[PDB]
Amino acid sequence: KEWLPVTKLGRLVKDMKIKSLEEIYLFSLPIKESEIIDFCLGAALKDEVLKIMPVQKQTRAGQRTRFKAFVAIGDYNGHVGLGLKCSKEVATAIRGAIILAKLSIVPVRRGYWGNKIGKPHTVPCKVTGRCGSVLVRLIPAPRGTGIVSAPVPKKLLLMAGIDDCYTSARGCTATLGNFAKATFDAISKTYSYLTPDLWKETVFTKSPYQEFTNHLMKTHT
Amino acid sequence: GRVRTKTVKKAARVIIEKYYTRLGNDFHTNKRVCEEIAIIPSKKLRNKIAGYVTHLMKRIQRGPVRGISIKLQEEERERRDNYVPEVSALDQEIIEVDPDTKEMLKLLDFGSLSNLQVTQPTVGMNFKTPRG
Amino acid sequence: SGALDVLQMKEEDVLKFLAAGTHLGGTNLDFQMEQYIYKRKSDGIYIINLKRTWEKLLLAARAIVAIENPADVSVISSRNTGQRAVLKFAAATGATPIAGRFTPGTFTNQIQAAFREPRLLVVTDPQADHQPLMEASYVNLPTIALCNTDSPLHYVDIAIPCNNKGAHSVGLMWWMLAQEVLRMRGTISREHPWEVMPDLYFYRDPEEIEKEEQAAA
Amino acid sequence: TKKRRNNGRAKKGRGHVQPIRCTNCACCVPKDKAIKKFVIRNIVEAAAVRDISEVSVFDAYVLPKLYVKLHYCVSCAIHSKVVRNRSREARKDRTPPP
Amino acid sequence: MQSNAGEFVDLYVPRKCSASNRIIGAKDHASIPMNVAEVDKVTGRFNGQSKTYAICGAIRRMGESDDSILRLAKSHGIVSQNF
Amino acid sequence: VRMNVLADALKSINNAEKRGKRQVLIRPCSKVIVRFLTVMMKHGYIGEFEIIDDHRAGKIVVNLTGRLNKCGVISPRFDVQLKDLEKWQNNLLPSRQFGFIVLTTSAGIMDHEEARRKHTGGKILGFFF
Amino acid sequence: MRAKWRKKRMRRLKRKRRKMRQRSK
Amino acid sequence: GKCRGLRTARKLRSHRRDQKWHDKQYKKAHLGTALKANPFGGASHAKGIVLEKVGVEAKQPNSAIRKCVRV
RNA sequence: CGCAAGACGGACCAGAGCGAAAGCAUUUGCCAAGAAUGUUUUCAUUAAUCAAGAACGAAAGUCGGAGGUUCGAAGACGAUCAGAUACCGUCGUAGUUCCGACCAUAAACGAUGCCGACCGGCGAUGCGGCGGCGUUAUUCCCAUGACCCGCCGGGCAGCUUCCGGGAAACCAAAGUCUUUGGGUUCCGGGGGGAGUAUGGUUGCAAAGCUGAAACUUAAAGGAAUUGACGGAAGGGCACCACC
Repeated sequence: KEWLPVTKLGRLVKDMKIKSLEEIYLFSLPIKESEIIDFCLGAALKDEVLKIMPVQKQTRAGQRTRFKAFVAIGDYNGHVGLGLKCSKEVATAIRGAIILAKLSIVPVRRGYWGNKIGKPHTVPCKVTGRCGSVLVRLIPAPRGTGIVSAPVPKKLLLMAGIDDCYTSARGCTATLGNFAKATFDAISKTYSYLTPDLWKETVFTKSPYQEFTNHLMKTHT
Repeated sequence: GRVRTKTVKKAARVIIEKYYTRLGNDFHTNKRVCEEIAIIPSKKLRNKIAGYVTHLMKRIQRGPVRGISIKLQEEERERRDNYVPEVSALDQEIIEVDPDTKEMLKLLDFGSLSNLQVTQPTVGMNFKTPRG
Repeated sequence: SGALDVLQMKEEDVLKFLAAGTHLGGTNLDFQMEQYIYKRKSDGIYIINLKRTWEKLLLAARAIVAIENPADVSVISSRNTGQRAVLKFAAATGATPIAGRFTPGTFTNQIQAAFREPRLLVVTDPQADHQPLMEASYVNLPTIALCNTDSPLHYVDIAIPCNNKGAHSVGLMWWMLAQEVLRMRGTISREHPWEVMPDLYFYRDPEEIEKEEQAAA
Repeated sequence: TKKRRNNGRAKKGRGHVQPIRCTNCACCVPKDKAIKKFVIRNIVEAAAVRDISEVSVFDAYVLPKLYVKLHYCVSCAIHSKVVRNRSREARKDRTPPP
Repeated sequence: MQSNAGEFVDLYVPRKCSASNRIIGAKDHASIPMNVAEVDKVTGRFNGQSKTYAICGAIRRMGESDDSILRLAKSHGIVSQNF
Repeated sequence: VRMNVLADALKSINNAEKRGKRQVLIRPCSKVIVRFLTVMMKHGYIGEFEIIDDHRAGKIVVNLTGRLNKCGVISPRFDVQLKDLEKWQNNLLPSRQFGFIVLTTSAGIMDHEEARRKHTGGKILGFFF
Repeated sequence: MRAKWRKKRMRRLKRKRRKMRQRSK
Repeated sequence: GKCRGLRTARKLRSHRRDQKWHDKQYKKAHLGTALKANPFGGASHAKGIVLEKVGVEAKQPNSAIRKCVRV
């Protein structure tokens, strides 16, 4: 139950000294410890397995049937991840995919349809995201519209915290691998889209590695 | 037939890493070292370990071995920390300077120095290895 | 670095550059490296512009001094010509060396024991050290490179145009780079030229080690 | 699928080329297409250059060579092991092997 | 980023490339806020203050990160104007 | 051949954004291009430009920022009413927050939010967001 | 069946239909 | 579309009108050949006379007698 | 050794050129044509793409005349085989060759319409131009050629790469695409039925162009992957392999 961390970032996350993962996302640091997301988004974070997909390689004599598990993750205001783990038993594939969802969680940017009143409820602009042939357009909807989409990206957008949203998917959407990553690529490009609101310059604040280097030289070997 | 397996060669590269001070050239002395400084559950495998130990130990009497990193190879880095030559190869008073390298220094502050020899260009400009 | 006569191209350093052959570059030119070369000679040698060689090494020497822990500068060479030079620069500056055999996945794999996580890299050649430049693209690692006239600027952030092919023009460009970084921390004053001789930073040919004993018998 | 970037041949801006009759077969292979060997060779291989020089009239008379250009089709180059099935990467190598 | 009260609402304002003006993605791991030292006018030493640049992932793998540093440092007066 | 001079000149400065050129050159100069770029400049998606006179069609070097996501052209020039201006801006632009369809009106070349103010429809030029 | 000979067997078969329409015309 | 000219309405309309015949379900409901050879002639139900009861053999792996009626 | 014939134009010969494509290779003469480059010439929008309409269009095939060396559908025979009316061998008809009319099709392929713009690098080559030490021939100097260092324009290509794209293979185009619009022509809509039936039209004919339906069927198909197999190429090993 300890998690004695390995990476340089994971050390400060144990110390209760880096108090936001928005400070991690600002400097584009690779989260490669499972318990960084388990730390911040601990008690809110909901896991749902999209599909168990039994893959086969034809070998010398008989098939080896491995099990691919697509885990959608996210607290219901800002953060989402889509992890895939292929394993020989399903209960380790389900277990391993929940970890791989967390390492690759993003914050969703959320903006407004027309009037700018209250909290944001929708996608800030129109964003496309794709892998394979599956193209998933996200479209900003007015308040109380709901996620007007397939069951699957709704499961990732109900986890994103985006309440109201339109979609226009195009491709072999039957394949849940390409379809879940397309809609995930879309909600990752929400914060990587330069709106005219964000022309105001980046003030370069200090990196979590730059400041507490004096801590990094006294706490461990 | 006699090719040392990884369970022989890894006991060979950890015993020398830790207990280099205790070992020697003689097999029968460091056959007996391996009893005190290791728990080897076989009579035979101990000799397999202690055999290739003495092979590697005769190599560390010479120079650097690949998969070993000890306190004495640290001392070589400390010994080779302190090499001192005679006044340098870079402090000559005849230094070969091309007219085109005389031209670029003339656009710098250091146009004409005390200790350079300017040359004439190598006409007959053939510098490409032909095709085929 | 600019319009400070304290950090201006010194007179005793140009006479090192001409003897070492740092100006005396390669036979082919990379399109990314046109800005750092004055003129192409006859017999195909690109004359590397020795101010713009100097100027780039100052900004490189700045970014090393802007690291508060002087140990998480990962200083890497794979080829013999700068295996010693990096291992001495690591002692001088206090930086971390990997001199020969850069294991792929050192910066990227956690469970590997050789998992150092640096803050700035210094590269002897972007091709010889192609591998450190790509593991610098997975974890946020800026890059100093000892660039050549033909060597590429793929994943390098502060290029230093030098003759890193030549034997005595690698250590001479580790000498400028070891000195400059040490002065700005407040160790070496610009009063006295540095105690360390620039000939320490040279990889010695084992042919010329079995020769030096015979020569100096 | 398109296995080669060229069409296993050496026309790029022609439209048409003259056909060659193969040496092993009499196949009609395009000239640029055909596998070609300019075979330069001594009249004897190794064991007979000893004795034919011994019973020669002239003192150290160098013997004539045999300059013939062979044209193999794809089927008769791979059967006689002139060319060979390289790996999907190593096909690209247009380097004549030493 | 305001609401209709004027209060800042979005959960983080991401960084932006100093060279190309393109905002760095939350997982663009080839993007790096390189810190350049500051020198005392006549002492010739690290002041303790720095010059901080962001160059996004696409520029490093384009091979233009060091042309941009050479141009940006010139505007901050680090590299000599003449050069 | 070159049949839409405004189409080439906006594609030429769209490729420079996606690549990351600090400034961009466009070969022929319609007044429509300058009138397009002034609407881009007053909204401030691009920096200042200077036209380059040769006794021909003019050349223009536009100083780019990295603000412009896409610079579009709608060929053919669809004649648009005020009722239909909503349909054009609700599919062609990203949101109801930012992005500007500039379309030529009898009150001169101007953006869509101003065409709602001035109360004048006209022929669609292109867009930028 | 090769698509070249399938064609050839349609060409003979059509030839036989012009042959047998002429018996009525 | 391909041709986008502002005065290309009759081509863009007429090209679709021709290429819509290449749609299978259009040509089933716009040539009267299907409506001719529809055994009901466009009815949802039809009354007929049972003249023989015929047991139809089920097709692929399903081996069974499908008890049909000729009407 | 001579001779007569009709073909063909090796090696030189290339990821070289030209031509709209098909195609095009002995010497010279002749007759028109053409791009690229050069241009401080001239006209001043004359242009792009194109239903209909047309020119050309490998091979085979058709008609007539001439010619028939080689090769060689059909065909004769000898083998091979259970059979071979096939491959293999020797012959040989049409043809292959030319002249004048026909035919209009090819995996006629880069399986990639044409015109335009923009977006990386790299080393070559082909044609013209421009400029630069020196080497070389005309020696008795200039200017030309040959090389040698580059540059520009145009062309055929090549390598490279997180340009980006795409199902991928691959592609500086197949890129500039849900951030969806430069112009324009043809064209496809699950597999079959079927390029069939039918009607027109073309042709001496063979056949071309246009061209459905009833019905039938739950898949056919693309790129890639793992295996099994090969009368594919290797690299091993073993007295249940040989030597």
